[PDB]
Amino acid sequence: QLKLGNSAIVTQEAANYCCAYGEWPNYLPTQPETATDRFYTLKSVKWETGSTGWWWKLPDALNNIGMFGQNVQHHYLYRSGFLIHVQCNATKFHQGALLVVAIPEHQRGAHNTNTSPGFDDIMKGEEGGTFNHPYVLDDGTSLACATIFPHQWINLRTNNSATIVLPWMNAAPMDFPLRHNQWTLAIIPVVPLGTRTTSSMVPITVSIAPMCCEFN
Amino acid sequence: QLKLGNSAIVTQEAANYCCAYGEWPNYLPTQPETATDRFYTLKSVKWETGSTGWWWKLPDALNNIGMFGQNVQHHYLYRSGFLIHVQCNATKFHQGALLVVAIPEHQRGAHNTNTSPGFDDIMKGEEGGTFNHPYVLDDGTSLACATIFPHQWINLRTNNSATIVLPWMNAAPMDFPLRHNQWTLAIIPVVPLGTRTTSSMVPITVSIAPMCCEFN
Amino acid sequence: GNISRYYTHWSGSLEMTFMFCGSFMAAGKLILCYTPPGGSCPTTRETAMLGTHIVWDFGLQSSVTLIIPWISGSTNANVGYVTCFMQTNLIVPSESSDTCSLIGFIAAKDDFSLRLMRDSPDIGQLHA
Amino acid sequence: GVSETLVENFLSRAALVSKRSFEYKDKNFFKWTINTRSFVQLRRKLELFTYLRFDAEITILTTVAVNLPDLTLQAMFVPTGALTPEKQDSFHWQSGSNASVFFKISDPPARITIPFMCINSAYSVFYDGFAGFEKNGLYGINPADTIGNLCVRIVNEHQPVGFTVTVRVYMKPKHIKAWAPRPPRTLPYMSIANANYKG
Repeated sequence: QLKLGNSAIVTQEAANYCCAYGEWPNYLPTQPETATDRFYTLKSVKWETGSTGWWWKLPDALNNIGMFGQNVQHHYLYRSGFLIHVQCNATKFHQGALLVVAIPEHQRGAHNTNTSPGFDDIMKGEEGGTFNHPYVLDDGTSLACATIFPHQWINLRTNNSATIVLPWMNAAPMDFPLRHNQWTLAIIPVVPLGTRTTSSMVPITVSIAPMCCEFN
Repeated sequence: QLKLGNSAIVTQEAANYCCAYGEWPNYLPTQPETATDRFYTLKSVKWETGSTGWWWKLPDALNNIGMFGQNVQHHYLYRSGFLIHVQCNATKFHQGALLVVAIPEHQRGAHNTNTSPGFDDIMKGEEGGTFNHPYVLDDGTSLACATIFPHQWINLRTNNSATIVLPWMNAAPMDFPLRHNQWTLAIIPVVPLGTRTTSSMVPITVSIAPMCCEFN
Repeated sequence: GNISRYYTHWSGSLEMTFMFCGSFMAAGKLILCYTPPGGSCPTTRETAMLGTHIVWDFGLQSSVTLIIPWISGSTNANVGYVTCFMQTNLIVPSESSDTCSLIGFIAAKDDFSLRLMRDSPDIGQLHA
Repeated sequence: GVSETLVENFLSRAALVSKRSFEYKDKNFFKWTINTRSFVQLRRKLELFTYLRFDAEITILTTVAVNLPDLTLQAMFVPTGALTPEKQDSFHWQSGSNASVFFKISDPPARITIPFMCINSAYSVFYDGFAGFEKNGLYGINPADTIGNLCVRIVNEHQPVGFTVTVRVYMKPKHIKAWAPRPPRTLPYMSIANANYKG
């Protein structure tokens, strides 16, 4: 049970949630404080034997759903931490691994061109984007070193959920929401799915919930 | 100064406000409590030498403006008192009287027909309606006995403001807002306006502010 | 204006003071409306009365101290609006002139902050 | 000494609220909706207050005239609730859930206390608004305000005499609690449903 505001997830084996960078979301010393604290559940993404990954930029992934879709497009500054729950239902007979990482300031880079990524290639909204080269995180870095960020492992042998608690990672005290994205939740299938007669989907559910919202 | 929520009136001679029926608005022993408590100022109505009067039904007069226009058309029950400020700017050289009365359950009646008043003739919205026979209050009663209701007098000799504080006048604990109207603020010019070379408008400003709002 | 062009990154909370300058009998109502940065400039009164406004009458109140909250401004950039809409029609007697006049007064508060002194673009190009 | 002017002392007069004669040989009985809107002597007194709350005391006085038997009468009060009869020998007269009352003409008159039947705290005498969400809904008729129906039939089977049975219903409200007084109406009424005026 994870009851925030009005709606909740009834999760069964609540795995050890990762407080990101050792911190925890808390208010700065207007504030709605109750309405926006709710689990905005995204769509279930089609994870197959040949999927490369998914990235949702926060808070661009929530600027179209509920009070937080309203409280962004009225206001001018937000300051809110996050709690991301990524739960991936699968039987015992499936195999595979996920790297559920929450990258701050994930400045992307286009392939084989010196042109900047456009507004259509960065801000996708709720739907999220697919990695084009997941080994290099689409910015020239390495996925092998990507555990330096806040990460958890969904190894479908061991567990099938990953909860990350993301704090306010910014130099500024309050930031414009539509023109900047701090965290980029990235789910990369390191070890891909595999089973013979049922090689189809194993869906992945992403449940982003803003915490400790402020607005001016 | 009458500062409610975010916006206010800077009124100059705050006359003796009439607590209606001796009571005062207070909560029942969801609640926003701060956003809807604000002075929704209606239009300034054209008061002339031959105007008969104006009636605004509450809360039909506010179901199209601000948070209270939103918090009605999402919810199902409201329970809120009212504070009506009627301020009528006029010089010393004008004359005239107003009866600023707040009639509860003002069931209107059409003239010279046995047909019920329709939805177009009762719910006017923010714009308010004009009396057709102000001597009988358009329901067969008498204006001469209409001081039994919560009333104040705007005599343009004496004062030029009238503040009424309206409580929750209902048998039910919470009521549907769109399909019922409790108070009917009625401004009747008992003694009409008069001046010779400037017989034109003396505008009347109505500033309704909900108090102690509840919603489910 | 002229001092905060000698400084690059300004901050703080300004405050306005409007003042009516008509005859004593002349009455009427304004609705001064503040729009936060990023808020749309209101065009009609019903949009404007939903902002953080004030309803000002020309009686004993011939001056309104309007406070503007923390802006921290610091390229055409815009960090707010103050639009004043006329609520009632202007009542003047037959003896006074029909045209009356408002004047404003901007003043910064004591939390106003200036830093990183640059030079002003005001004067720019003399005999003797 | 002003104790006669009390509000309970002002409205508790057993006035004739209903007077219907039904033949015997609405099919040969009467169904009367319990409301105050019938007689303007009592309607004007109760339309001085906005919210009323009262336990009614329905007294049915019944006298016979043959165009003289000893007849048995049933007076089934149907609430705002269950269905009402539509004929004289329907299955609704033999209902146990409805508070029927059986009496004869030769007895002293029938008397039952219908309690406060509204689901609000008081009867909205004047109501401003519509009942249902349809825009042609009835204006000023609160669905909570409805008392019910007082259905009276003759228990006897058909008799060889053809007679007219006169029923006079008296409603004396008691334990009256009143709220929010109103100006007394000057112009006459036009319909019992609403409050129009002729002019």
